[PDB]
Amino acid sequence: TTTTGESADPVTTTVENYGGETQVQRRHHTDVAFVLDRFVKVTVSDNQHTLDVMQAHKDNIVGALLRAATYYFSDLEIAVTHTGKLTWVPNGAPVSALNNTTNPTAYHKGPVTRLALPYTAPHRVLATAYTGAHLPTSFNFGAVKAETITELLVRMKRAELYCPRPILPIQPTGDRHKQPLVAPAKQ
Amino acid sequence: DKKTEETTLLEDRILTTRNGHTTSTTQSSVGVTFGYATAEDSTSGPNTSALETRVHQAERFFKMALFDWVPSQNFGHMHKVVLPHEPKGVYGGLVKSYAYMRNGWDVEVTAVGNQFNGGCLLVALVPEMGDISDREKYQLTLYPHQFINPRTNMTAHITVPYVGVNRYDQYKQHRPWTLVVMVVAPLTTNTAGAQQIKVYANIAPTNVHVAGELPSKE
Amino acid sequence: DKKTEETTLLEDRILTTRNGHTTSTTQSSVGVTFGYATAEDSTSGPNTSALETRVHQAERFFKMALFDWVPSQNFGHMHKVVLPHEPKGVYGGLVKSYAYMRNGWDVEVTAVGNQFNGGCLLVALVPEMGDISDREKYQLTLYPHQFINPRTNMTAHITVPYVGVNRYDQYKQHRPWTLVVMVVAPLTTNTAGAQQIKVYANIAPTNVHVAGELPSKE
Amino acid sequence: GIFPVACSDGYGNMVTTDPKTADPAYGKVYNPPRTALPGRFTNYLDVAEACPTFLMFENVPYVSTRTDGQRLLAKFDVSLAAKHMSNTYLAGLAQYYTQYTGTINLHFMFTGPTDAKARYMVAYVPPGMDAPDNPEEAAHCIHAEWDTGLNSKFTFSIPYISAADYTYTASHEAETTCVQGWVCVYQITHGKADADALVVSASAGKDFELRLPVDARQQ
Amino acid sequence: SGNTGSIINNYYMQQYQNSMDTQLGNDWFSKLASSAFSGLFGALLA
Amino acid sequence: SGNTGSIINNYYMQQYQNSMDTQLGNDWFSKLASSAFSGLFGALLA
Amino acid sequence: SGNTGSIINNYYMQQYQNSMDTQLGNDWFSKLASSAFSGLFGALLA
Repeated sequence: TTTTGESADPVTTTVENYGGETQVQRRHHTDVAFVLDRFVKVTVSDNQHTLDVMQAHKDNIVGALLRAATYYFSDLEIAVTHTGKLTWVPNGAPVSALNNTTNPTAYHKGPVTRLALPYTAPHRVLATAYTGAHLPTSFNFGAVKAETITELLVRMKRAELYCPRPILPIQPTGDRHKQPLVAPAKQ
Repeated sequence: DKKTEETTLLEDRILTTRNGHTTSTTQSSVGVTFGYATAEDSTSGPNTSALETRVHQAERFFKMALFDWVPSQNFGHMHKVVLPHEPKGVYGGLVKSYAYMRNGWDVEVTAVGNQFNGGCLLVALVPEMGDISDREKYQLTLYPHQFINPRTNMTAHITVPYVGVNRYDQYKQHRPWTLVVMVVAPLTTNTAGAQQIKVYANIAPTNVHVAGELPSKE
Repeated sequence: DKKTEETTLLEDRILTTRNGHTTSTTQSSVGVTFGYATAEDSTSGPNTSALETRVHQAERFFKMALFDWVPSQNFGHMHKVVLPHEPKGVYGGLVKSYAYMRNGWDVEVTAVGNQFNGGCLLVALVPEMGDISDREKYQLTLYPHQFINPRTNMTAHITVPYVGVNRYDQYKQHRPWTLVVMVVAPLTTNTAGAQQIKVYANIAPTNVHVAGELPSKE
Repeated sequence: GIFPVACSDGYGNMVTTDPKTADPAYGKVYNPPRTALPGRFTNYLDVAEACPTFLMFENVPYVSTRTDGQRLLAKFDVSLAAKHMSNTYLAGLAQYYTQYTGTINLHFMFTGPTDAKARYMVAYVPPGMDAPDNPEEAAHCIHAEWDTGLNSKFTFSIPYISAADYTYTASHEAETTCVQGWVCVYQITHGKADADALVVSASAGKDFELRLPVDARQQ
Repeated sequence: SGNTGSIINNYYMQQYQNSMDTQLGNDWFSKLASSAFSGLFGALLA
Repeated sequence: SGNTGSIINNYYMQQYQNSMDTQLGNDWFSKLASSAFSGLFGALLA
Repeated sequence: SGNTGSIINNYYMQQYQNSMDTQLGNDWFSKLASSAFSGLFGALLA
C-alpha cells in the first residue's frame, strides 16, 4: 500500500493485505471520559489549597493523559482527609472567603470527606498549555481550606478533551525496558 | 489535485488558492491539510454582546520569510513562530483599533529547491505551543501537519480554525497558533541539487472578526 | 498497470503481486509476461494413481541473488540458473519428503539501478535449456521473456507453467525450467548513472503438487 | 433476614449548604394569612433593574459643569468594585457573587435651570489603550452624544464585551487597569450651564446576570 | 423552591415538615421591572 | 458515561449533581480515524 | 448461580460487577454420565 506520504492524510492497512483477518476490539478502556474518571492524589502543602488539575503528577495516568490534550472541560469530585471544617469557595472568590462558613463548608466525618463540585471557571473550556510559560489565575476549580489538610485527591467527571498533545513513556537503556511484573509466589 | 497533457517528466497536481485579491498557483501540490475542524464555532457569542463585525479585507495573503535550509542543520532542527507576529497592512490595522478579535489561518509554506535534493521538512501548526522537548519532536505529527520532500513536492498547505479558551482574544497578549517547521531528514545536495533552500510562507488570516472599537489619536 | 496523481517526473504503472503471505509492490511495472499457456494441464493424472496432493504453503515468495551488471560485460554476457536449485524452507522440505512433484514459476527479476543508466537486459525462462550457441542468443526471444531497460523499467515479471514429457518429475534429477538473464546493450553509466547494478530474483513455486511420500529418519 | 446496606465513607458529613431538609418535630402549625402584602420581590436583580441607585464622585451623586467647552466630566473603571459604584445597589449586591455578564445602564438627569443648556457625550472605552481625555479621541469608541431639553433624563447601556463569557465582580490585586475598560463622560459645550448638576445613577440591564454566590466579608 | 434538590418526596408529611399557610381574600417588583420603558421617545434617522 | 455504574438514578436532581451546559449555534478524531485509506493504490495480481 | 441468594438485583451494573465473556464460534461429563448403560445385556428369567 503505497501512498503519497507528504499528504498527511491517514492511512491504516490491515492484515487482510497479505491474507490475514482483522478482528474485533473493545477500546472501552482507552475511552477519554472513562480513564480520567478516577481519583488522583495532589500534593497539598498548606492547610489551604487552590483546586487545579494540572497539579496531578505529570507521569501519573490521569495527569499524563490530561496533558495529552491541550483544552479540557470537566466537573470535579474531591476526597479530602482533613480536620475541623472544610470550606470550599468558587473560582474567582476573594481568598478571604475561605474563612467564612456560610460557603459550602463540610463538618468532619472521618476518614475522608467526599464532594461533587461544578466546573466553575468563566471560560468555555480550560487549557493544559498556553502561549500568552505559566497558566492564568482563572484556570481553577475554586479553593479549599480546613484547619488541617492531611491529604487531597481529585476526580474528573464528564471529561472532554481537544487537540492532542504528545505523551512519552520511559527511554529504555538497552533494547527494551525490562522490569518486575506481578507474578505468583515461587514456592 | 491533478493536471493533464498525459504524464511527463516535470510536475503536475496543480492548485490555485485565493483569498481576497490575491492568488497562489502551485504545479506541485500534495493537497491541503485541514485543521481540527472544517468550520469554526459560532462567531457571535454572548461575550461580544453581539457588537462584533467581520472584515473581508483582512482575509488576503501576506508573505513572511522563515529560514534557509542547509545540509548542516540535521534532525530536529526547528524554526517556530507565533502568528500573527508583526502584522502589517489592513490586518495589522485591525489589531490597533479593536480591543478583541479572532481568526484562523490559511498557511502555504514553500521551500523551493529542486527535485535532485534529498531531505525532508515537516511543517505543522500548534495550539498553545510552549517549547517542546527533544523527545516530543517525534510526536509532532499529532498536529495539523504536512511534509515537504523534494522528490515529491515544493509546497505544503494547511488550513486551520481559530482556537482558544475564549471565543475572542487580545492578540496583543495571547495568540494560540504557532507555525513550526522542522527538519526530519537533513538536506541532501548530491550532484545537481540546490546548494541551499530558502523557505517562505504565504499566509491569510481567515474569517477575521473584531469587537470593541478602541479610542484613537491618529 | 497504471497510477494516478496526474503525470509527474518519477515513476508509475504500480503493481502488487502476492503469493502466500508474501507481497511485492513495484512502482515501475511493464506488465507480466505469461508462459506458454494460461493454465497448467490436468494436475491429476493416471501416473499418480490419484494419490497426489497440493501444498498451498509452498506457493510463497523466496529470494535468491543473480549477479552484478557492470559496463565491462557486454553483449551476449549471460547468467543462467535451473530452478529450483538449492531450495530452502517449506518448498525445500517437499523435495526431501516426496518422490515425485510438479509446479510452475512466478518470477520477478529486479535489476535496481537508476534512470540515468543506459543499457538493457533480457530476462527469459527456458524449457530444457542445454547450452546455447553464440548465434542462437539472437533468437532468445522465442522464450517467455521481458526486457529491463533503465529509462523505462526496474522489474521484469514473467509467470510460467510446469512443463515436461512427464506429468510429474523428480526434481532431484530433472528440472525443466532454466531462468536466464543476458546483456543485450552493455550497461551505460554516464554522468549520474549507478556505478553497477545488483540483480536479484523474487520467485514463487506455483501450483505445487506432490506425490509418493518417502520414508524418513528425521 | 433484613435489608443489607453499605454505609459509604465520605458521605453524610454535615455541610452548611446541602440541598436536603432536616427532620421535623413540632407539627400541625398554621400561619396567619399573608395574602397580597404589598411590595413583594422574588429575585434581587428585578429591583436592581427597576430602581437605579446613584454613582459617587467624592461625596456627591452629580457631576458639575466646570466651565464651557470640551471638558472631561468623569471617567471610571468598569468593575462593581469601582469607587464610583460603592454606594450603588448594584455593587452592594454584586459583592456576593464571583462572576457576572450583562449590560449595565447609566442614567444622566440634568438638574439645571430653564435657561441653562448643554450637550454631552458618553463612551465606553474598551481596554487596550488608555482612556482618552477628550471627545475627538473617544469619538472612536462606542459613544452617544445628546443635548438638554424637555427631557431631563437620558439612559445608556454599557455593553459586556470581554474575552470570556463571564467576568469577576471582584477585583484582583494583580490588576493595575480595570479589566473591563472604562466609561468616560464628557461635556461638549454649554451656555449659562456652569455650576449646574448632572446627577447620575445606574441600574441593571435586561441581560445582566449575577452568578456563583460567595461569602467573603468580615464575619 | 429554594436550595433543595432531592428528587424523591419527603418521608414526612408536609403538615409536619412545614408550617401550613392560610389564605384570606406572582408579585410586584417582578411586574414593575417589566413595565420599564425601553424604546427611544424620539424619531430615529438611519 | 465515565467510570460510573449505578443502575438506579441519582437521588439528587441533575441540576445539583452537575453543572448544566448551555448551547449556542459526535466529534473529530473519531471521524478522521475512519477516513483512513486502507486499500492498495496499485493493481493486484493473484 | 453459585452460593448467591439475594432476590433483588445488584445495585451495580453487571458490566462492573463481573467480567464480561465473549464468544467465538450445557456440557460433557453431564452428557457422559447419562449415556451410561443400565440394562442387563443377558436374557432374564422370572
